[PDB]
Amino acid sequence: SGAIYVGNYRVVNRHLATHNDWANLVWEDSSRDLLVSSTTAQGCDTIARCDCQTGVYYCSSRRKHYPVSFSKPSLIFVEASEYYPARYQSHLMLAVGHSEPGDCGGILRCQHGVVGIVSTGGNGLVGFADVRDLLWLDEE
Ligand SMILES: [Zn+2]
Repeated sequence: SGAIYVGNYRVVNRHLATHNDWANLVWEDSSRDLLVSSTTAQGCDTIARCDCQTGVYYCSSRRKHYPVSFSKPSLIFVEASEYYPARYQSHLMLAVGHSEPGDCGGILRCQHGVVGIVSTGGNGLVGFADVRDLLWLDEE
């Protein structure tokens, strides 16, 4: 589990979105596994605006933050998980690391702020849903 709180936005994995998230929906995209809902309270997370490929992510299944190199946000074939079939997922970045379903929502951060959240796992890779192209999170 986990979310990003930026401005009056809450960013979660689409597959973990709550009724309240859907009842306050701003934007959602199944192909990215992202959903954004509106918040009453100001969030303080800063979204990275950069093309970093090194950062640190939180892995709830190990109670650890791991430094990782990660790939460029891309359209990748993801094998079936407990929450999605085998499919193509867009705006996805991979690293070598541990990721189990419960780890979805863990933050990947770089020197510029939050890069994205854990979205995929398996076969020794961790996949992150990028948010750095969502420039509107910074405004409105
Ligand atoms: Zn960065």
